[PDB]
Amino acid sequence: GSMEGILDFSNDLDIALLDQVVSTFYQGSGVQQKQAQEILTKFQDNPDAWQKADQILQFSTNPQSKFIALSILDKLITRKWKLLPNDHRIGIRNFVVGMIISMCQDDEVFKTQKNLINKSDLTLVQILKQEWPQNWPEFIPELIGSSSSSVNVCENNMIVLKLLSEEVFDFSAEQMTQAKALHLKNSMSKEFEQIFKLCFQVLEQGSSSSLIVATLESLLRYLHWIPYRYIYETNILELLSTKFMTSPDTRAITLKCLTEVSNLKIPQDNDLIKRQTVLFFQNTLQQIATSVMPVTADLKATYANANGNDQSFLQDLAMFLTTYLARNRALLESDESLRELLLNAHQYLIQLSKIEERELFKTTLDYWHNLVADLFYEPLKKHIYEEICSQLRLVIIENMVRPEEDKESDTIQLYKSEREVLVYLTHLNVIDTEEIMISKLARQIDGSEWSWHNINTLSWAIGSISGTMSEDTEKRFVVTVIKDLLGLCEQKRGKDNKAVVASDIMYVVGQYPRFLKAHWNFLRTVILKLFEFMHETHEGVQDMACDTFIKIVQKCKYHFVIQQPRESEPFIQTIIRDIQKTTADLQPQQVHTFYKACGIIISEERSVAERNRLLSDLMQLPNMAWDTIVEQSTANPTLLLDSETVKIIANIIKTNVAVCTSMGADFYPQLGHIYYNMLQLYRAVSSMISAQVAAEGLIATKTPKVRGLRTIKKEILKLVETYISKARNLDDVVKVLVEPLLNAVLEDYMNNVPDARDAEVLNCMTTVVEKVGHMIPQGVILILQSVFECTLDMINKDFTEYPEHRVEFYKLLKVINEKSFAAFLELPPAAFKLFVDAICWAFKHNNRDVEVNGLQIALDLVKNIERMGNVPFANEFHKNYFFIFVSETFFVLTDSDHKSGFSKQALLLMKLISLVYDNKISVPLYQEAEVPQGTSNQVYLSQYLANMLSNAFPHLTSEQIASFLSALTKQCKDLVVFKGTLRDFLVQIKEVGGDPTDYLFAE
Amino acid sequence: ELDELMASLSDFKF
Amino acid sequence: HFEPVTMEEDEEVLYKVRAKLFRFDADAKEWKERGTGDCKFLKNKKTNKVRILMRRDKTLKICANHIIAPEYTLKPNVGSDRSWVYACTADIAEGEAEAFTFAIRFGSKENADKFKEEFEKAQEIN
Amino acid sequence: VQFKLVLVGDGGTGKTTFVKRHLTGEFEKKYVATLGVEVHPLVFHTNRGPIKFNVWDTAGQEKFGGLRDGYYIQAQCAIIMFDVTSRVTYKNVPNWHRDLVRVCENIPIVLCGNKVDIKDRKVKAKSIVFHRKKNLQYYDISAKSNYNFEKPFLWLARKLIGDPNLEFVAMPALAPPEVLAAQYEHDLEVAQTTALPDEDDDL
Ligand SMILES: Nc1nc2c(ncn2[C@@H]2O[C@H](COP(=O)(O)OP(=O)(O)NP(=O)(O)O)[C@@H](O)[C@H]2O)c(=O)[nH]1
Ligand SMILES: [Mg+2]
Repeated sequence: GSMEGILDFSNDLDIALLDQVVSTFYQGSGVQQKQAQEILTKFQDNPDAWQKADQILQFSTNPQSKFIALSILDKLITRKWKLLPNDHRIGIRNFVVGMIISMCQDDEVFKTQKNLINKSDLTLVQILKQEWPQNWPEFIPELIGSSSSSVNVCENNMIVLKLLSEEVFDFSAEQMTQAKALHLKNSMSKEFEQIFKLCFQVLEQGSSSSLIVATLESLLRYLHWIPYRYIYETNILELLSTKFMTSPDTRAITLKCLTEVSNLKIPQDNDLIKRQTVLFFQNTLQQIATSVMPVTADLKATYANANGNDQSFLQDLAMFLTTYLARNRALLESDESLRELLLNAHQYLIQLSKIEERELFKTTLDYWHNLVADLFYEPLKKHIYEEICSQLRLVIIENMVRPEEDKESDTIQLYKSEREVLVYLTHLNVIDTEEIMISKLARQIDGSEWSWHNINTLSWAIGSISGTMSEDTEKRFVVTVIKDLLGLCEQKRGKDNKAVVASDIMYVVGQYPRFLKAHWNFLRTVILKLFEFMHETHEGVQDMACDTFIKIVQKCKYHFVIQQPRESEPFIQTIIRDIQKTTADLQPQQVHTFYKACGIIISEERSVAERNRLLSDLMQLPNMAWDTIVEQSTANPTLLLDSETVKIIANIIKTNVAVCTSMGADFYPQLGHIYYNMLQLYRAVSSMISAQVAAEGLIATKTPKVRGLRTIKKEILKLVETYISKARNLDDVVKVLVEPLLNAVLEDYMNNVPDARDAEVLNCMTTVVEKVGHMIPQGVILILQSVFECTLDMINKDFTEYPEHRVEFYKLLKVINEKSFAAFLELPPAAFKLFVDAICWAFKHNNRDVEVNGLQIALDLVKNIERMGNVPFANEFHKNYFFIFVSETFFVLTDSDHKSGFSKQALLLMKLISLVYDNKISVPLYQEAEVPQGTSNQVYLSQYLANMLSNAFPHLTSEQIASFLSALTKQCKDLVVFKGTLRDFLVQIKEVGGDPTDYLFAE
Repeated sequence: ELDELMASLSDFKF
Repeated sequence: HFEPVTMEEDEEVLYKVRAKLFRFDADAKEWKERGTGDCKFLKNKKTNKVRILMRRDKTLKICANHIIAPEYTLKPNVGSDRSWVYACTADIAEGEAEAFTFAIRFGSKENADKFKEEFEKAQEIN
Repeated sequence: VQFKLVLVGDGGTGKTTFVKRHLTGEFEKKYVATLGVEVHPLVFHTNRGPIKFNVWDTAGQEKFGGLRDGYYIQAQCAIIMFDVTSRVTYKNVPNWHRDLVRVCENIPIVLCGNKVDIKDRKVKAKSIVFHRKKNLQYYDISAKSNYNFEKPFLWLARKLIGDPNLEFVAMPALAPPEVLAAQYEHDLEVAQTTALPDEDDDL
């Protein structure tokens, strides 16, 4: 196209052609825009574009074109500054300084091109980081001088200083070496006395509102780091908390400054400091009440209307009040003359807490937790806040959110925080809480506040405070609540209303197990009702009954396993007798929840014979269905293509998993009933999957038929995994379970095509190794032989295919490396080398699941080799793989695509380096040829790394590399400092000419 | 009174 | 006496079901989601002609809008017992009439079967 | 009635996937790194009429950053994205915010923690507080499950139009037209034998 002409630097740059490209990009659309976009990026990435920037800035009339010219300059200043001839450095400085002066002097330009001026100021600040103060000692005095000659230049100097403070104190940890950050911090500290002078004069003497705002913006930055004396030994707090709170232009920034002041480092001895801290709070609250809104104002309504900047102001006010009062409210609690201020501040917070804004509510709720926790533990404090706490009780009760039981993890977190505060508030005044809740409930029977939302929020609140009342008070409170909830349906007809109320009733009952355990007759009536509900097909009822059933059982199980006074048998027997009836109308996953609940009860029976008898009775139905279809499936293997038979099988095994989940080690007798026929079924299903894949192709793995068959395999593996992870008799695991299992699963996995291998096999094997790996060394060897090479070949052509196999593969290798390292020693050398390859391959993943295990395997392997002492396998390991691990770890450390693993990469690297500098490696890491005899591995390591880094980072000086390695080596016992030195190196490789003395920062 | 609650709960039905 | 202070209205709902709709990208050889929401068969009150109209949850944007033409045929998909595949010649969800190979998946095999019924009922209607 | 929106955040966080979901309804499973920026019109229908977002979907990977903050000039709103399964992407939120507001000093901004559908959540709800002092709206979102996926645009539309009561409404549905038997039978054959994705989803 025509636009691509600016990309030809052999001709003079046509400024008008540049502005056409720029306008097409910023103002056009579609292909025009997308094409100019690719041209511009191609333009600004030309490493000679910076030479054409003074042209743009002198002669262009398009401020975007200039902005782009400054970005091109910024890239040069940040990376290649020190490489330029010094003439260009002084030159670039001059026409940035001059371009800024000219833009400030033209009041038309100054008011209408704020983006370009802010970009130019930032560009200047990049020069300052390179040049100041060592090569620019008069920048600050001359900045103070020029400020007096023009409001515009003075305003812009506040912007420059704001940005400089940000770059030096707020964003330097990442982007500078430790030494260079300290140099700039100290340099700013040295000259701040006169920076402050200027800033204080501007504030006291009024002037342009735009100038005042810009000065307060910079002050906000200074407060992050300046000494407290500049804040308390001047008049500035008075100005902030009075003058600048009255004007809406300065109010937002001033409030943020005062929030930071409420965090300064401040001595707690000085009574005059204490009085100044009280005073600026008194002034601020006074200005709010007279200039913004009174304490009575309806902030919920104001926030919802969202006029102008009200919402941001109310957010900022919440942050100010919460920040200040968490640090300083004790300053207000003893002086009777400050009581009104303390309670007015909290009344504002009460009003802020009624706003409908989730994140703001979380901010105020955090503060309430801070308050009520202190009132709960600190003597003589709670009575001060009685009226505040009473209002807070209503606020929290009315804004309670859904607990887990009645998916959204933000809501689960918020409920827990609300519960904590309300529990504290109930301990502080249990009578007030009960009365608020009772009366809220009356107005649910009124109909005056009745609604699905309002009865749920109240039931959750009522449930949330379980444990705060005495048993006797709780007794009549619970009774009263259920009564009122039951009577509620006598007016709310319809099944939708009847469902809400039911769910709330069972939610409240489920939250008060102490009550249920003392009143058996009542607990039984509850359970029998839940069973009734399990035949109710209205949406959500059945799922409600089941979740309530297992929740009550977890808390009250002992009362189902004993025989109760006036009963003929333990109630668990009654449940089991009618289980077919009770569950006849549930879906399979609800049936499984039911069986799991029964297993919870059964495990409370500690007489072995009774527990096993209950267990055999519970499994009667699935065991009969199981026996039936093992007879049929074995006599006619085709039946397993009948989907209905496949689903019955899957549900039987899922039932065994559910019961095994709650019974764990006690499940063993039931496992023994099905074990050998279950693995036979595993073999049969496996053959059918293979036959289908042979007859239909890989697409077979997507059909419902095969997915049904693989569900059986996965559930069998999950059952075995569930039991073994909880077994207490590991001799039986080893002697009875492991051998039939490995014979059933390992060869099938190895000899299936990749798309038909189940990653769950790897997960199951991981659990086997975890629990009994130490007892089955030949079994571990067999696992590796069957899954290692064939799985590796699935996952070593890219980082995306077979994601689950990837994850489980490295979990398996990790556990084997922990529990049975001997198995890797038996690998033939070519296989041990693939193992090393597989570890490094894990390093290079961006997926945390793989990367973390990869770095941990590497670390554990080194420790395993080290333990072996001076023997030949350890010697050959270092000869073969020490420098592979060092260099592979360095690669991911320095390539900028594996930032998330920095800490574990650093740990691994420090361990590797420390081996050599403790002479823990007994043989030379070098060849006979390449180095004189006698050379220490220390000398050779530093030499290998110097050469490695020189070729990998050719723009580093030899001195940089040598200084970095000398420091890194000296620091290989101090991980914190070691890491700091690695960070410094990562900074320096991004630029040219880094200072090698930076690596002496630690000393 | 807990006897009252039980009777009322037993009768609560769809 | 005190003085005091969608273009579906002309149609009827025969069938409504929750479903997920897919568009086959022939060039890229893969299915691509087009929307999840309520799928409705709407009967014009004047013409008695029936159309499918489907909107996305929340944004309510239209992801299907076309007549249940009598020539269309619902076919199964190799990977699902709860979906139907069928060719569509004029859909106007995103603008000018365009043709698609659609797939629609439901929460259960029985929802899919009933949809097939209503689909063929409505086919006769037209 | 159109507004420039810039979308920024670390590479891999799902910026392009989130937009594509809104543009076509598709969920793209592959990570193809954006190069520089992709501009996409995006229209929503509201009770105050249609609103058009010109979405500037920028690159998060530094080596593909292109013009970087040059893309922010004259934006009228923005979304900052991170990934709740990757802590580093939350640690970099202040860096993206810094670069963003230096160009756009007073625009409504939404902070989005994406991928909340993944069980192994690494950036816990209680650790997400950066938005408080910066007056950003925050939402947990998932472009995969569509959790809250409309909230960033609903909130921005209310801020940009100045109506706290603005709502998304149903776009009008014109009557569709009533209207090579072997060319479509070839496309149909391939379509039947290409398995539908995510066959375990509830839909
Ligand atoms: N589980 C899950 N994955 C998601 C979600 N959103 C996006 N992804 C996936 O994350 C990966 C990266 O998506 P992408 O949109 O390209 O990220 P990006 O922010 O545009 N990267 P870049 O800045 O380089 O262009 C993709 O594989 C995508 O499918 C999500 O909400 N949940
Ligand atoms: Mg992208």
